Amino acid sequence: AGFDKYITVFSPEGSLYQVEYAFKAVTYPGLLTVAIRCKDAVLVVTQHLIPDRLMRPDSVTALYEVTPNIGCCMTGRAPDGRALVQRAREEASDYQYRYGVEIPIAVLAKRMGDKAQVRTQQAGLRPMGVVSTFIGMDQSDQDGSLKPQIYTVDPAGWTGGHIACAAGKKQVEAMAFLEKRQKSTELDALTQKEAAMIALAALQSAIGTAVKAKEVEVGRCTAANPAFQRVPNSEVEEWLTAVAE
Amino acid sequence: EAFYGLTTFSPSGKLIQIEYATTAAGKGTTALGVKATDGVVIAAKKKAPSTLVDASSIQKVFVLDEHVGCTYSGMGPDCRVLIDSARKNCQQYKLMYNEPIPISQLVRKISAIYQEFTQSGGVRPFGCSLLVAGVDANGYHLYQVDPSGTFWAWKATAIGTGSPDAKAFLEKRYTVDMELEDAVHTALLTLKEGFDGQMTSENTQVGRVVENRFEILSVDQLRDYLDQI
Amino acid sequence: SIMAYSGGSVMAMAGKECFVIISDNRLGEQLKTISTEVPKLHVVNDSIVYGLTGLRTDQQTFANKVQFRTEMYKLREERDITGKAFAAMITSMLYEARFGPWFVEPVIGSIDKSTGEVYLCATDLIGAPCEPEDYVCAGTAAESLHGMCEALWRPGMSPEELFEIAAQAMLSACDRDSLSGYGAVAMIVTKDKVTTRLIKGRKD
Amino acid sequence: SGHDQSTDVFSAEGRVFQVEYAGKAVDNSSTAVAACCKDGVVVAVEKVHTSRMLEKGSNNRIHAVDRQAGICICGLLPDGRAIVSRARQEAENSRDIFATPIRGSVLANRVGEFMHAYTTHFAYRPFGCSAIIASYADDGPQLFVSDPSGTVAGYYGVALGKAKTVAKSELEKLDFSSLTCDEAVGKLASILHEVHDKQKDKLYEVEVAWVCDKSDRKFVHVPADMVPAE
Amino acid sequence: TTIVGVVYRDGVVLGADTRATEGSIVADKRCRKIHYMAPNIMCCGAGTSADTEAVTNMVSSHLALHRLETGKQSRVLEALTLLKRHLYRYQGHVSAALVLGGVDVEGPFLATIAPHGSTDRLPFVTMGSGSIAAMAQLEAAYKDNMTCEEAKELVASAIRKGIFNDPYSGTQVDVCVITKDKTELTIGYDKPNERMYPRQEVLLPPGTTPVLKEEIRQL
Amino acid sequence: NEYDSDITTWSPTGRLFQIEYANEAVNNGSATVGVKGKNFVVLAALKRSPVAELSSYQEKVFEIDEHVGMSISGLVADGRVLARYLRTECMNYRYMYSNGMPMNQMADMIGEKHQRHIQCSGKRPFGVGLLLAGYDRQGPHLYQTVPSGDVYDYKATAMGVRSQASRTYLERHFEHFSDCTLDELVTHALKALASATSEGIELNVKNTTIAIVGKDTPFTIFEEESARKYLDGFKMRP
Amino acid sequence: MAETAIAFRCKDYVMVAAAGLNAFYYIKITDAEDKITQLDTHQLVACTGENGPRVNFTEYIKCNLALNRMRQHGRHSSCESTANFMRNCLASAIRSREGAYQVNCLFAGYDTPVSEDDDGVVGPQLFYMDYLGTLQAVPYGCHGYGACFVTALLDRLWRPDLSQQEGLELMQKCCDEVKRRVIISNSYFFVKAVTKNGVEVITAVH
Amino acid sequence: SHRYDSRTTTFSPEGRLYQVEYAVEAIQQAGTVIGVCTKDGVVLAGEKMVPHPLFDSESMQDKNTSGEKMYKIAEHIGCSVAGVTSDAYALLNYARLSALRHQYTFQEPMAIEDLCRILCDEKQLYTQYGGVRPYGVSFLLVGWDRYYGYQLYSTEPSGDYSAWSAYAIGQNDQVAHALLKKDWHESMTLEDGMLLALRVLGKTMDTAKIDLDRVEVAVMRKVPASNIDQLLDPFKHHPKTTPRFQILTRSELKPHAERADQAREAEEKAEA
Ligand SMILES: *[B]([O])([O])[C]([C][C]([C])[C])[N]C(=O)[C]([C]C1=[C][C]=[C][C]=[C]1)[N]C(=O)C1=[C]N=[C][C]=N1
Repeated sequence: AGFDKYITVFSPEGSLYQVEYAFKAVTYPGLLTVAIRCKDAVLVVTQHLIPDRLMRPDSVTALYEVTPNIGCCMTGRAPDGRALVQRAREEASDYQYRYGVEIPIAVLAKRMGDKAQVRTQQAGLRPMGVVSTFIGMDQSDQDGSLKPQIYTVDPAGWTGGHIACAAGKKQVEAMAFLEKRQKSTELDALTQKEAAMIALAALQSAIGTAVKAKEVEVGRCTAANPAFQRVPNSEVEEWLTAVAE
Repeated sequence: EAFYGLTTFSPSGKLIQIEYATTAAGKGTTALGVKATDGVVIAAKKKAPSTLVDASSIQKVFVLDEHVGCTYSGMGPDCRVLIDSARKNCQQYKLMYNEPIPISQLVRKISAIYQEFTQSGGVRPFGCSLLVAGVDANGYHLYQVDPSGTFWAWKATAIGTGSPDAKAFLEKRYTVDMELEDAVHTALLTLKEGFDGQMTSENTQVGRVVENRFEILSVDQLRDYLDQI
Repeated sequence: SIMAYSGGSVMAMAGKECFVIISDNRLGEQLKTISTEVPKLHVVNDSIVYGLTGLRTDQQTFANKVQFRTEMYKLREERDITGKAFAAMITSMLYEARFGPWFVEPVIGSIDKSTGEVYLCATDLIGAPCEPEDYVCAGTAAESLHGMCEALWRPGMSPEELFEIAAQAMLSACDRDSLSGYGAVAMIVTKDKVTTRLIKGRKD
Repeated sequence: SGHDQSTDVFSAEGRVFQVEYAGKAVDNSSTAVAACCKDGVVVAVEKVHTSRMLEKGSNNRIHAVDRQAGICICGLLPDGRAIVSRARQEAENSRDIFATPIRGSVLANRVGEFMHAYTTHFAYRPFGCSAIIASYADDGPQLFVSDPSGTVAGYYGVALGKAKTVAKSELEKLDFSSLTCDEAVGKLASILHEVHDKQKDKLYEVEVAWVCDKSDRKFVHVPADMVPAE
Repeated sequence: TTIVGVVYRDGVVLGADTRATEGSIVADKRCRKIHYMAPNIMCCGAGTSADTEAVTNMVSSHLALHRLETGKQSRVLEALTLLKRHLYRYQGHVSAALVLGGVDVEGPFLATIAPHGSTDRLPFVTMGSGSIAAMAQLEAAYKDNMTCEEAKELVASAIRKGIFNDPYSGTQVDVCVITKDKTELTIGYDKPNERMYPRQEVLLPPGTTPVLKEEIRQL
Repeated sequence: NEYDSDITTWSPTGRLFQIEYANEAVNNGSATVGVKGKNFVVLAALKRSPVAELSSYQEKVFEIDEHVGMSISGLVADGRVLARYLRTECMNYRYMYSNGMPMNQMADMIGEKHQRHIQCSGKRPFGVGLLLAGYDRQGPHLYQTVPSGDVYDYKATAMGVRSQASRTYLERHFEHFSDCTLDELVTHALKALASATSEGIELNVKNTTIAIVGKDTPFTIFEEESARKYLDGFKMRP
Repeated sequence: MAETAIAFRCKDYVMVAAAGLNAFYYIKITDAEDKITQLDTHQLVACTGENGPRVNFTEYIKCNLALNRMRQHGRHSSCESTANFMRNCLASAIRSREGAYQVNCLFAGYDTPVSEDDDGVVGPQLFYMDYLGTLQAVPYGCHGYGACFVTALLDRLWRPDLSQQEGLELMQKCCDEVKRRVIISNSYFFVKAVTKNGVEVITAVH
Repeated sequence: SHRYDSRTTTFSPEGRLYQVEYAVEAIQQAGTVIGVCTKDGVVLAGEKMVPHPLFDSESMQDKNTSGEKMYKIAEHIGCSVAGVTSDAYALLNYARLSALRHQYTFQEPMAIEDLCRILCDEKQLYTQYGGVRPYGVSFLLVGWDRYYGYQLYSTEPSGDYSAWSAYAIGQNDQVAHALLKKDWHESMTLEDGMLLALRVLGKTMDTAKIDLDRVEVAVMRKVPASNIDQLLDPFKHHPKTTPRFQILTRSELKPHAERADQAREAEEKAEA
C-alpha cells in the first residue's frame, strides 16, 4: 500500500499501473498511424514528419521489415519499437530453422504478445512503450488463395486481428472516422485505390492539416506481389489529390 | 534479479496480493458452463471493442486436446501462459501413457502453476480464472480454477462480471437429468439475461464436449441455436 | 553375453477371456545354479502381471522403478493402472536409457476387468513395442519357445486347456536349454479369478 | 518521489526520467559539431582542459571504430568508451563472420540497441553520452547521432553540447551539397571558436577528424597544421 | 522392411509390410508400420521398432501441439523438417528410415528421410531392406497421373516383390491412401500368403500336467 | 539528497553522486607528485612519518612490470585489487608478444576496469587514484586515473590531501621539464612534494618514497638506503 | 575369489565363516584378518574381495546404519531393509564414474521384535549377494574358489533342524574340504554366529 | 529493485518472525480438523464449509485416498490440512515423493516420525532462505509403523512439529484442546475414540444434531492382509494384518454420527 504504482503489482481495484502508464508512452510522441485492408491488399499509413530541416529524411522511419512477407509499423516510443523488431526477426528466423516454413502472421503476433506479458509480470522488467502493427497476407486453406491480414499487439499483450486500426495521438478520432465510413460500405469489398483514400483521410481528420505526401510514408502488401515494400512518394501524390476531390 | 517475493502475508493473516488478483479475475466478460448426462457445454462472450476488430479472429473458448476445452475470464495475455502450459502438459501425458489425460490430473497440474507464482521470487500472481471441462474414463467434468490455485468441481457455474446474478439463475434452471440439447438451450439463455445488446453468431462462442471430443461449434452450427431460444 | 548371464525364460499366451504367464525357477552365473526357487513374475494389480528376464541386477532395479512409478500413479490418479497405460509407461522407461540401456526384457500380460480383452506386449531391451494377439516370450530359451508356442496355439482356448499348452511348451523348451529349467511357476488369470500354479519339472 | 529512481518506471504520463536525466549530462557537456560534405564527413569537438599540464592528445573524444568509421562521443567520456568498445566489437564481427565492412546505417543501429538495452532493466543506468557515428561505407558518407534513449537518426549536420542551439544556426548557413571536406575543417573549427566563450574556461582546444576520398576512405585525425589558429 | 510410396493424380499412396523379426526369427507377423502424423499426413517406417515409433510419436504430438497454436492445417514440409533435424542430431544412431506422405494446399508431398538425416522429394520412393526389389517394380510400371486404383495396385504389387524375395519382409500388404479430403487405411488389401494346411491341433486334456501347489484367489 | 544512495541513479541535474563521493577518497589520501621529463618519470610519494620513535610502514608505490609502476592514494585495499589486475595483464602481454606493454594501451585498459564497476547496481567504484610511471618505444608517459573512469595524460601532476599547493608549484616549472637532467628532475618533484606537507614538517628519508623509470632504467623504488643521495641535501627554501 | 566365505542358516542361528587370508599376488601378508564386519548387534556381513573396496564399502554401509539409528532414536532396522540398502550401492556403482565394487558378500542376521506391535519376521535371515547387485535370500550361500566344493557339500548334509553343535561340526567339515582341494592356502576361517542374543565369535572351529 | 523487498527472512527487534506468525493466523481461520490416537487405530475428523447445490463430486475410483480435507500419503500414512488450500498440494506431493523414495532405497515402510521430519525440513527452509513467504499450512500426520505403533503429529508453519495423542488445528483450536483434555484416557477403543472425535467437533462449531454434509472423517487402522502372495515370494515373509488409510462414506458415518448426538443428549438430561 506504500507505492501501489511503481512496479508490476496489482492495484486494490485489480489493475496494473505500469500497463496503463505504458499506453501513455504511445501517445506521447504525438504521432499517428492508420492501417486498413481492402479486398486484395493491406495498407499502413503513418505520419513521417521531421521537424528539423537538417535531418536526413530517409533514415528516420517507422516501417520495418520482419520477414520478406511481413512488415510492421511501430507506434510509440521509437527506440522501443526498434527493440521489438529485432525480437520479431529472431522469432521469424528461428521458426524458419526449426519448422521449415515461413511464419504465419497470426502466429508471429501471438509469440510477440507472449514476450510482452512476461515483461509485465516479472517485477524488474520494463514494458515496451510501443504498439506494434504486423501486417501481411496469409496462405488461406481449402482454396490456396492469399488473404489480407492486420494484427496489433498492445504493450500489455492483447493481440488480435483487425479490419482497420489506428495508433498514436488522437487515435480515438481516427477510429471514429473509420467506423463512420464503415456504416455505408463493406471494407472487404473495396479496392486498393478506394481503401487508400480512407486511410489517408482518416489521417487528415485527426491532425486537421491535410498533410503533404512527404509527411507520410506508406507500406503495402498485395496479392500479386506478396512481399512487403513501401510505396514511392509519387503514388502518395496520386492519392492525396483524390482525397481533395 | 529481484528474487524476493512480491506476495506476502498481512497482519490480518491474509494473502492480500491474491485478494487483489481475484478482483482482477472478476472484471472480465461473462464465461459460464453447465453439465448434463450426455455432455458438458461451455459458453463465452466475445466482447468486441469496435466493429473493426475482426470478431472471427479473437477467441475465448480454447481447445486443449481432443477431449479438453477451456474458457477464461480475466487478463487475456495472462491466460495464454496457462493454456500453452496446459496444452503442453496434455501432450506429455500421451507420450508417456498412450491415453487421453483425465480432467482431474490436468487441473492439478495447472493449479501448480498458479501456486508457483504466488510463492516465487519477483513475479505477481495470475489475474484470470479458467473453466476447464471435458471427458475421461469416468464421465464428464467441469472444473474452475482460481488465481490462488484453488480448483473446484462445479456442476453449473459462471465467472466474470455479472456472474453472481447469473450463477443464481443457474440454480433455478438446473435439473439433475438435463440432456445435452437441453443444456445448450439453457446455457445460451443465461447469457442473454445479463447481455447488453443482441447476441449474434460472431458475438458469442460456445463449445460442447461430446462423447469423446470437445469440438468448438462453428458459425453455422451456433446460428442454428440462436434462432431457437 | 550379459543378457544370458542370469538365465530364465518368461512367456505368456492369450486365450478367449483369459491369459497365462509362466516363468522358470533358475538363477545362475553362466553355468552354476545360485537358486532353485526364484520366480521372475510380478503382480501389480488384479489385471496386470508382468515378467522380467535378463540380468538379475537389472531385473530387481527396474522392478523397483516400476513399483515406484505404479504406486505413484495410484496416488496422483485415483485409479488402478490399465494394461495399455502400463505397457506404454515402461516402454518409455527403456527408451530414456537407450545409450545406457537396461538389460531387461519385460513380458507384459494384462486384461480388461470390465470388457475382457487381453493385451500382450514384449519389448526389447531398448524399448521396442510389439503387441501380438497370440503369444509373447523372452529369455534364454526364447528361440525354443517360438517353435513350441506356434505349433500348439489356437485362438479359442478355455482357461483350463490353455494352461496345459503353456506348461508343456515351457518344460519341453527348458529340457533343451541349459540356462533354464528346474520346474516352472505359472499363473492363469481370467476376469473372475487369479490362479497360481507351480509345475513339476526336471531337477537337472 | 520514487518514480524517477530507476529505468523500469514509466511516469504518470509515460516518460522515463532516468533516460531524460541522462540527457542533461550531454547538454552540460562540451560542444560537438559535424558535417556531411558529399564525399565524406567531418567531425570536430572542443576539449575542455581543466589544467595547463595536460599532454596534447589527452582526453581525445574521437575514436576510430573501423578503418572507414569512427565514433566521436559527446557527454561523459568514460561512459562513451563503453559505447566505442562495443561498436568496435560490432564492426569486428562483420569483418570476421560476414567478410564485409560494416555499413554506416548498420553500425549506428547496433549502437542504438546497446544504448537502449540499458534503459529497460532496473539494475542498469542509461549512458550520459551522445555518440556521433561518422562512416564512409559502400552506402556513401553517413552521419548518425545516437542519444541516451537509444534513438538513432541520419543527419546532414548536428550540434551537440552546451551551446548546441547557437551552433545549429551556424550550420544552417553552410551548404552540404556543394560543401567539400577541404573547406569544412576551417568552417567547423571556426564555429567552435565563435560559439564558445573563454570567460568560463581558460584552456580550450579543438579536435577535428574526417573520413573522405582524399584520405583513401580512412577515418583519420587531422594533420595539426590544417586547423585554424583561433 | 519394404515400405514404398507413390504420387498419383490427387494425393499419395503409402505401402508397407507387416513382418517384424528379432534376429533371424519372426517376432511378429502383423506389425503395423504406417503411422499417424496428422489428418493429412501419414508416415511409413523401417529400421528399429523402438526408434521408429519414438521419433514418430514425438513429432506427431509436436505437429498437433503446433496445430492448436496456428489453427490451420499442418504442412508436410514442416512434418519433414522436424523429422530431419531429429535424425541428424543423433548422427545415424536413431536407426529409422522413413517414408513421409501427405497432402497440403500445394498438392501431394511424398519424400523420404534417410537415417542420417538426408531428404529426397521424389514421385516414388522405397525404403527398408526390400527397397531394392520394390524399386524395380516401380521403375518398370510408374507413369504420371495414375488413377487411385492403378496406383493402389502398383503399390501393392511392389510390396510383394519384397514379400516373396526379401526374407526380412512379408505376410501382408498394408496400403494407406492419402487424399485431399479423406484418408483410407486398409490392412488386408493383399494377403498373398494364406494359411496352407491348417493346424492338426494336438489335444491335451485339462489336468495332464503334474502340479505341485495351486492357490486360487477370487476377485 | 535522495539521489546519492545508489550507484545507478542520475540526479535531476544530471550528476552521479556515488562517483563524485568516491572522488573524495582520492583527495583524502597521502600526497604524491609525478613529474615527467624527457626520458625519465619521477614519482615522489609522501609516506607516514614515525610517531617519535616507532616507524609504521605501508606500501603505496607498486611495480607493475619492468617499465611500469604506480603510486596510489585513497583506499589502499582497492589500490591492490588494481595491482592484481595490472600485473596480471602485463604478464599476459609479455607472454604473448615477448615485449613490454605500451602505455597508451595500458591507460585505456585501466579506464575500462573502472568502468565495469560504475554501471551495475551491486558494484562500487574503486575509491583510489593512480599515477602510472611508464616507458616504452614512444618515450616516457605519466598518467593519472580517477574513480570516475577518466584517464589523463599529464606532464606533471599531484594528487592527495592538500596537493593543490603542490599542483600550484608544478604550474610554474612544467615548461622546463624536457630540459632538466635526472638529478634536477628529482629535485623538482621533491620541492613540489614538500609544499603539500604540514606546517611543521619537512622531507627526509623517513617519509618519502622516490620511484624512477627511464630509458635504460627499469622501474626502481628508492627507499631508505639508496634514497639518501637525493634527500640528505635538501631544503625547502622560500 | 581366492578367499572363501561360507554361511548357512538354521532354525535358531546363522553360521558364517570367512578365511582371513590377505595376499599380494602370491605372497601371504596375513593369516588372521577379520573379514566378517559386525554391522549391528544382530547383523553382520562377510565380504570377500581385495582389501581396497572391501573396507570402503563396509565402512559406508556400517556408518549409514549407525546414522539411521541416530536420526531414528536408536531403532534397529530389519535385515531386509539393510540388505536392500546394500544392493542399492552395488547396482548404482556399476553405472557410475568410479566403477563397480569388486566385493562379493553374504549378509546374515536375526530378526527380533522391536516392540509389541511388530509382527514381522522372528526367524533368521541369510542373503546371497554379488558385485553387480544381485540379491537372493537363500538357505546357504558360498563365495570364492572353494564355494563349489562346499555348496554341494551342503546339498548333502545341511538340515533345517541342526543344533548349535551339529552345525558346528558341519562347519568343521566345510573348512576341512577347502584345505583339501583348493590350491589357495586357507588355514584360518574366523567362524562367527548370529543368534537371538547377538553375535558370538566361535573359537573352536578354525 | 532492492527497495521493495519485504524482508521475510529477517528478525523483528524483539526476535520474532512476522511472516511465520501471520501464517499461523492464516490457519486460525482455516477449517477445524481434530484427530485422536486410540489403541486400535487413529481417527481424523474435520469440517468443510457449506455445500452449495451446484457443487459436483469428481467421480473417482477407490475413494479412500483423496477426500475434501484428508489425503493419503502412503499406504501406512495419512494426513489432513488446515491453512492455505493450494499451498498444501505442493507439500502433499513432496510428502508422497519422500515416502516412496524411502521404499525405493530401503524396501520398507517409512516411519511416521521420519516423514514428519522430512516435510518440516522443507517448511523451515523457506523461513530462512530465499526471501519469500513461508508455507502457510498445518498438517496432522497419522499412521502406523512397527517402531512405536499408531502415531499422531502436528506441524507448525515454522518447521516445528510435536507428537500428540489428540490435537486440533483450525478455527477454535484453543477451545477444542480443553474439550479433548477433559476426557481422554489411554485404554480407549476406536468406537469410543470416533465418538469422542465427532462430539468435540460439534462443540466448536456450536451445532447440536451434527450434520453429515459438513463433516468429513477418515480413520487409520489395521485391516487383515488380503494381497499376500507366498508363491511368487518363497523367502519373503508377509505380516498378518496391514494398515489401511480409509475415508468413511455417508453410509459409514451415519451409524457413528447418530451416536455422538445421543451421547450429547445423554449429557443433556443431566444438566440442570
Ligand atoms: B522391417 O524388416 O519390416 C522391420 C522394420 C519395422 C519393424 C520397424 N525391421 C525389423 O524387423 C526389425 C529388425 C531389423 C531387420 C532388418 C533391418 C533393420 C532392423 N525388428 C525389430 O526392430 C523388432 C524386434 N523385436 C520386436 C519387434 N520388432
